Amino acid sequence: QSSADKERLARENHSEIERRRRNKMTAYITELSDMVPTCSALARKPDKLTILRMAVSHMKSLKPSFLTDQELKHLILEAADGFLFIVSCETGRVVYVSDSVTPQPQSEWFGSTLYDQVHPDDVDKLREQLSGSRRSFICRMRCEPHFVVVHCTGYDDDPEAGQGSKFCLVAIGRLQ
Amino acid sequence: RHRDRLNTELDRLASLLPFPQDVINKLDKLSVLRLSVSYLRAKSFFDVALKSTQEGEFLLQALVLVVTADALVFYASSTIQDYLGFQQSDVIHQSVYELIHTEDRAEFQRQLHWALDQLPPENASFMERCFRCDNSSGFLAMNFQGRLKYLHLPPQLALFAIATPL
DNA sequence: GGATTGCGTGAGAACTG
DNA sequence: AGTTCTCACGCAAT
Repeated sequence: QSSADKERLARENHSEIERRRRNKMTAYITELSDMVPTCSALARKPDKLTILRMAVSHMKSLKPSFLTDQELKHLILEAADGFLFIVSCETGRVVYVSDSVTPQPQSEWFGSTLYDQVHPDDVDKLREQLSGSRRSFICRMRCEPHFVVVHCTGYDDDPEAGQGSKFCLVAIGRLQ
Repeated sequence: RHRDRLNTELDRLASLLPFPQDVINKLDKLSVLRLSVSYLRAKSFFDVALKSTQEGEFLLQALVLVVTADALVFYASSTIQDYLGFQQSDVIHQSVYELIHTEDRAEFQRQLHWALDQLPPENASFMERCFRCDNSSGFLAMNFQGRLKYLHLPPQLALFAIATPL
């Protein structure tokens, strides 16, 4: 009964599936001790236990998402250089001014509308896409400065969205 | 008794983890240590050193997929749990092939070694076979267009990309 | 009554039909 | 019946 039921799949097969459990944590422990700068400078032995006891320090020093908006913002801005812009339904006046608008300060986005920051050739490709719950279109925004084609696209069982007054388009922009 | 002095530390880091309380403690012992390492590196996403002498989450729904050089993930979109049938913490740190097709694993491997400093090809774009949650067919061919970076044993090549459907 | 990483197996949840 | 796992106290090693 212990031929292949306890020796080949009871110990061997298990030993292969329960030994790595102790090598991955030590790996992570060694993989986590390095990140902690206050644990590597120890007399030839970062203690594999204090690697976590003091690790709570940085775990303490540093709810929605473990990353911060400025991170994701800089993250997406680093992803494909995407800035967030929120204009009105038809008014054309931009509501939000994105802090990663490095495709050009708020001089043109504060008063002038989006139509002012694009090329007039968008006479139709910039109004039809305005008011499919989500719009996909590649308008011609300018700010040499006229060739930064920006491809924009924006908008379980949930009806509305408890948030500020946002009946308009909120999309991104990436050099495509 | 020292073999129990750890859980007193784990319940801390588990509670010291940026995730909702609804399913916070659903993390296994290796899940916390896995997520415990996938967050501190975020601390140094950009700058946690100094040697050299909000509500902005509207873009995630209007769509961010991070990748490393050792064939594992660094950060999964905070909205990659609705367009895809899984959660962020479940694979926020595990290898990418665990969610990529078989014959297609060689494609992602070549986008880093044979590719690589803002020059050809700093920003790549291609299709591939991705996994699916089931009301699904088990794979989706997203369009991964990444922008290579130098995220900070010297630094290695990172990947700041955003994948979308086909 | 005393402590270090690390090696087994089994009580039992929890994903298996 | 079924299964993989996570989690548990116990053991020979420093």
